[PDB]
Amino acid sequence: PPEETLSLWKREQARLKAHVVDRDTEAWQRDPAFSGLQRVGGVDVSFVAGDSVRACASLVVLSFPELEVVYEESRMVSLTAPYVSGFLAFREVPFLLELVQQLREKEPGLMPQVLLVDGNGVLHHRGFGVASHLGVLTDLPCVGVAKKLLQVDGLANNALHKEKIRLLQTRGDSFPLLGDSGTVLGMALRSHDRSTRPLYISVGHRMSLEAAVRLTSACSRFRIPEPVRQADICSREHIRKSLGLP
Ligand code: NA
Ligand code: NA
Repeated sequence: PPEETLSLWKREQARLKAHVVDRDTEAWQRDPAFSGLQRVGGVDVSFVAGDSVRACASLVVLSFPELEVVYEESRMVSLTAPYVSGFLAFREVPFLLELVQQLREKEPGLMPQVLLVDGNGVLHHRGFGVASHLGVLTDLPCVGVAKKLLQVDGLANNALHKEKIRLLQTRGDSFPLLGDSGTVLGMALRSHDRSTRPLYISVGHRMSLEAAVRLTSACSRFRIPEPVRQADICSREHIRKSLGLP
Protein backbone atom coordinates (compact mmCIF):
# COMPACT_ATOMS: atom_id res chain seq x y z
CA PRO A 1 0.00 0.00 0.00
CA PRO A 2 1.01 3.66 -0.36
CA GLU A 3 3.14 5.21 2.35
CA GLU A 4 0.27 7.59 3.14
CA THR A 5 -1.95 4.59 3.97
CA LEU A 6 0.56 3.12 6.42
CA SER A 7 1.11 6.55 7.98
CA LEU A 8 -2.63 7.05 8.54
CA TRP A 9 -3.04 3.47 9.80
CA LYS A 10 -0.25 4.09 12.31
CA ARG A 11 -1.95 7.29 13.42
CA GLU A 12 -5.27 5.47 13.85
CA GLN A 13 -3.59 2.74 15.90
CA ALA A 14 -2.14 5.48 18.11
CA ARG A 15 -5.54 7.18 18.42
CA LEU A 16 -7.26 3.98 19.47
CA LYS A 17 -4.43 2.67 21.69
CA ALA A 18 -4.92 5.71 23.93
CA HIS A 19 -8.35 4.24 24.81
CA VAL A 20 -7.07 0.80 25.89
CA VAL A 21 -7.89 0.01 29.53
CA ASP A 22 -5.36 -2.48 30.94
CA ARG A 23 -7.11 -3.17 34.26
CA ASP A 24 -10.17 -5.11 35.29
CA THR A 25 -13.41 -3.14 35.06
CA GLU A 26 -16.05 -5.75 36.03
CA ALA A 27 -16.72 -7.40 39.38
CA TRP A 28 -16.70 -10.86 37.78
CA GLN A 29 -13.07 -10.39 36.70
CA ARG A 30 -11.95 -9.91 40.32
CA ASP A 31 -13.53 -13.14 41.61
CA PRO A 32 -11.43 -16.32 41.76
CA ALA A 33 -14.11 -18.42 40.04
CA PHE A 34 -15.40 -15.56 37.86
CA SER A 35 -18.71 -15.47 39.70
CA GLY A 36 -21.05 -13.38 37.60
CA LEU A 37 -19.50 -14.40 34.27
CA GLN A 38 -22.20 -16.09 32.20
CA ARG A 39 -21.19 -15.76 28.52
CA VAL A 40 -17.76 -15.82 26.87
CA GLY A 41 -17.34 -15.05 23.19
CA GLY A 42 -14.80 -16.31 20.69
CA VAL A 43 -13.87 -14.84 17.32
CA ASP A 44 -11.97 -16.15 14.32
CA VAL A 45 -10.98 -15.09 10.84
CA SER A 46 -9.68 -17.86 8.58
CA PHE A 47 -8.50 -17.50 5.00
CA VAL A 48 -9.61 -19.82 2.25
CA ALA A 49 -6.66 -22.08 1.46
CA GLY A 50 -4.74 -20.73 -1.50
CA ASP A 51 -6.24 -17.27 -1.02
CA SER A 52 -5.27 -14.08 0.78
CA VAL A 53 -8.54 -12.18 0.12
CA ARG A 54 -11.49 -14.54 0.66
CA ALA A 55 -11.97 -15.61 4.26
CA CYS A 56 -14.57 -16.57 6.83
CA ALA A 57 -15.27 -14.51 9.95
CA SER A 58 -16.97 -16.23 12.88
CA LEU A 59 -18.40 -15.22 16.25
CA VAL A 60 -19.46 -17.75 18.88
CA VAL A 61 -20.84 -17.26 22.38
CA LEU A 62 -20.51 -19.99 25.01
CA SER A 63 -22.08 -20.33 28.41
CA PHE A 64 -19.71 -20.13 31.35
CA PRO A 65 -18.53 -22.21 33.11
CA GLU A 66 -20.34 -24.94 31.15
CA LEU A 67 -18.70 -23.90 27.83
CA GLU A 68 -21.74 -24.81 25.69
CA VAL A 69 -22.32 -22.95 22.45
CA VAL A 70 -25.36 -20.68 22.73
CA TYR A 71 -24.80 -18.56 19.60
CA GLU A 72 -22.81 -18.96 16.41
CA GLU A 73 -22.54 -16.94 13.23
CA SER A 74 -20.11 -17.30 10.32
CA ARG A 75 -19.87 -15.20 7.16
CA MET A 76 -17.70 -15.38 4.07
CA VAL A 77 -15.94 -12.04 3.55
CA SER A 78 -13.37 -10.46 1.23
CA LEU A 79 -10.35 -8.94 3.01
CA THR A 80 -9.49 -6.24 0.50
CA ALA A 81 -7.29 -4.08 2.74
CA PRO A 82 -3.58 -4.65 2.00
CA TYR A 83 -1.66 -7.06 4.19
CA VAL A 84 1.17 -5.38 6.13
CA SER A 85 2.84 -6.93 9.17
CA GLY A 86 1.70 -5.07 12.26
CA PHE A 87 -1.56 -3.95 10.62
CA LEU A 88 -3.54 -7.20 10.31
CA ALA A 89 -6.32 -5.76 12.46
CA PHE A 90 -7.23 -3.35 9.65
CA ARG A 91 -8.13 -6.37 7.51
CA GLU A 92 -10.08 -8.34 10.14
CA VAL A 93 -11.68 -5.98 12.68
CA PRO A 94 -14.34 -4.53 10.30
CA PHE A 95 -15.92 -7.94 9.85
CA LEU A 96 -15.67 -9.08 13.44
CA LEU A 97 -17.13 -5.78 14.62
CA GLU A 98 -20.07 -6.27 12.22
CA LEU A 99 -20.77 -9.72 13.66
CA VAL A 100 -20.76 -8.35 17.22
CA GLN A 101 -23.12 -5.53 16.27
CA GLN A 102 -25.48 -7.94 14.50
CA LEU A 103 -25.63 -9.95 17.73
CA ARG A 104 -26.10 -6.81 19.86
CA GLU A 105 -29.20 -5.86 17.84
CA LYS A 106 -30.55 -9.35 17.08
CA GLU A 107 -30.11 -11.01 20.50
CA PRO A 108 -28.73 -8.59 23.12
CA GLY A 109 -29.46 -11.12 25.85
CA LEU A 110 -26.74 -13.34 24.37
CA MET A 111 -24.05 -10.65 24.15
CA PRO A 112 -20.73 -11.92 25.52
CA GLN A 113 -19.23 -10.30 28.60
CA VAL A 114 -15.70 -10.88 27.23
CA LEU A 115 -14.19 -12.00 23.92
CA LEU A 116 -11.34 -14.43 23.48
CA VAL A 117 -9.68 -13.39 20.21
CA ASP A 118 -7.50 -15.57 18.02
CA GLY A 119 -4.77 -12.93 17.83
CA ASN A 120 -2.66 -10.71 20.01
CA GLY A 121 -3.49 -7.70 22.14
CA VAL A 122 -0.75 -5.51 23.54
CA LEU A 123 1.86 -8.16 22.65
CA HIS A 124 2.22 -6.69 19.19
CA HIS A 125 4.53 -4.65 16.95
CA ARG A 126 2.88 -1.41 18.13
CA GLY A 127 1.28 -2.53 21.39
CA PHE A 128 -2.05 -2.65 19.54
CA GLY A 129 -3.00 -5.98 17.97
CA VAL A 130 -6.34 -7.34 16.78
CA ALA A 131 -7.59 -8.13 20.29
CA SER A 132 -6.96 -4.57 21.50
CA HIS A 133 -8.27 -3.00 18.30
CA LEU A 134 -11.48 -5.06 18.44
CA GLY A 135 -11.79 -4.49 22.19
CA VAL A 136 -11.59 -0.69 22.02
CA LEU A 137 -14.07 -0.48 19.14
CA THR A 138 -16.61 -2.89 20.69
CA ASP A 139 -15.86 -1.55 24.21
CA LEU A 140 -15.87 -5.15 25.40
CA PRO A 141 -13.34 -6.91 27.62
CA CYS A 142 -11.07 -8.74 25.20
CA VAL A 143 -8.18 -11.18 25.60
CA GLY A 144 -5.61 -11.96 22.94
CA VAL A 145 -4.99 -15.71 22.67
CA ALA A 146 -2.11 -16.45 20.31
CA LYS A 147 -0.81 -19.87 19.28
CA LYS A 148 2.71 -18.60 18.48
CA LEU A 149 5.08 -16.04 19.98
CA LEU A 150 5.23 -12.68 18.21
CA GLN A 151 8.88 -11.61 18.49
CA VAL A 152 8.43 -7.92 19.34
CA ASP A 153 9.98 -5.54 21.90
CA GLY A 154 12.98 -7.82 22.25
CA LEU A 155 10.94 -10.98 22.81
CA ALA A 156 12.45 -14.02 21.13
CA ASN A 157 11.91 -17.78 21.03
CA ASN A 158 15.42 -18.41 22.32
CA ALA A 159 17.11 -20.84 24.70
CA LEU A 160 15.63 -19.03 27.72
CA HIS A 161 12.12 -19.27 26.30
CA LYS A 162 12.50 -23.00 25.61
CA GLU A 163 13.80 -23.77 29.12
CA LYS A 164 10.91 -21.84 30.67
CA ILE A 165 8.52 -23.95 28.59
CA ARG A 166 10.30 -27.09 29.78
CA LEU A 167 9.48 -26.09 33.37
CA LEU A 168 5.76 -25.72 32.68
CA GLN A 169 4.12 -28.83 34.12
CA THR A 170 0.31 -28.73 34.08
CA ARG A 171 -2.71 -26.79 32.92
CA GLY A 172 -2.68 -23.33 34.42
CA ASP A 173 1.10 -23.03 34.72
CA SER A 174 2.32 -19.78 33.21
CA PHE A 175 5.35 -17.52 32.91
CA PRO A 176 5.66 -13.82 32.01
CA LEU A 177 6.86 -12.38 28.70
CA LEU A 178 9.00 -9.34 29.51
CA GLY A 179 9.71 -6.75 26.85
CA ASP A 180 13.37 -5.81 26.52
CA SER A 181 12.62 -2.68 28.58
CA GLY A 182 10.62 -4.05 31.52
CA THR A 183 7.01 -3.98 30.36
CA VAL A 184 5.44 -7.41 30.73
CA LEU A 185 3.64 -7.86 27.42
CA GLY A 186 1.88 -11.15 28.05
CA MET A 187 2.10 -14.61 29.55
CA ALA A 188 2.89 -18.04 28.17
CA LEU A 189 0.24 -20.41 29.48
CA ARG A 190 0.17 -24.18 29.51
CA SER A 191 -3.50 -24.74 28.74
CA HIS A 192 -3.62 -28.55 28.92
CA ASP A 193 -1.92 -31.28 30.93
CA ARG A 194 -1.02 -33.29 27.82
CA SER A 195 0.42 -30.52 25.59
CA THR A 196 3.83 -28.92 25.98
CA ARG A 197 3.32 -25.98 23.59
CA PRO A 198 1.93 -22.94 25.46
CA LEU A 199 -0.54 -20.31 24.40
CA TYR A 200 0.58 -16.69 24.37
CA ILE A 201 -1.91 -14.52 26.25
CA SER A 202 -2.06 -10.74 26.26
CA VAL A 203 -4.51 -8.04 27.30
CA GLY A 204 -6.77 -6.74 24.60
CA HIS A 205 -8.97 -4.30 26.50
CA ARG A 206 -10.66 -3.94 29.90
CA MET A 207 -8.94 -6.88 31.59
CA SER A 208 -5.81 -7.34 33.65
CA LEU A 209 -3.22 -9.78 32.36
CA GLU A 210 -3.48 -11.96 35.47
CA ALA A 211 -7.25 -12.28 35.09
CA ALA A 212 -7.01 -12.85 31.34
CA VAL A 213 -4.62 -15.77 31.88
CA ARG A 214 -6.87 -17.31 34.52
CA LEU A 215 -9.94 -16.93 32.30
CA THR A 216 -8.14 -18.56 29.38
CA SER A 217 -7.20 -21.50 31.61
CA ALA A 218 -10.80 -21.76 32.84
CA CYS A 219 -12.04 -21.86 29.24
CA SER A 220 -9.62 -24.63 28.14
CA ARG A 221 -11.08 -28.13 27.79
CA PHE A 222 -8.48 -28.97 25.12
CA ARG A 223 -5.30 -27.04 24.33
CA ILE A 224 -7.15 -24.33 22.38
CA PRO A 225 -9.65 -22.50 24.65
CA GLU A 226 -13.22 -23.52 23.85
CA PRO A 227 -14.54 -20.14 22.55
CA VAL A 228 -11.55 -19.81 20.18
CA ARG A 229 -11.70 -23.48 19.19
CA GLN A 230 -15.42 -23.35 18.39
CA ALA A 231 -15.00 -20.19 16.31
CA ASP A 232 -12.19 -21.88 14.36
CA ILE A 233 -14.38 -24.95 13.74
CA CYS A 234 -17.30 -22.76 12.66
CA SER A 235 -15.14 -20.93 10.11
CA ARG A 236 -13.69 -24.15 8.68
CA GLU A 237 -17.14 -25.71 8.37
CA HIS A 238 -18.60 -22.59 6.76
CA ILE A 239 -15.80 -22.48 4.18
CA ARG A 240 -16.28 -26.15 3.34
CA LYS A 241 -20.04 -25.70 2.95
CA SER A 242 -19.83 -22.48 0.94
CA LEU A 243 -17.18 -23.76 -1.47
CA GLY A 244 -18.46 -27.33 -1.70
CA LEU A 245 -15.36 -28.96 -0.26
CA PRO A 246 -15.43 -32.64 0.80
NA1 NA B 1 -21.40 -18.25 35.46
NA1 NA C 1 7.48 -29.69 31.62
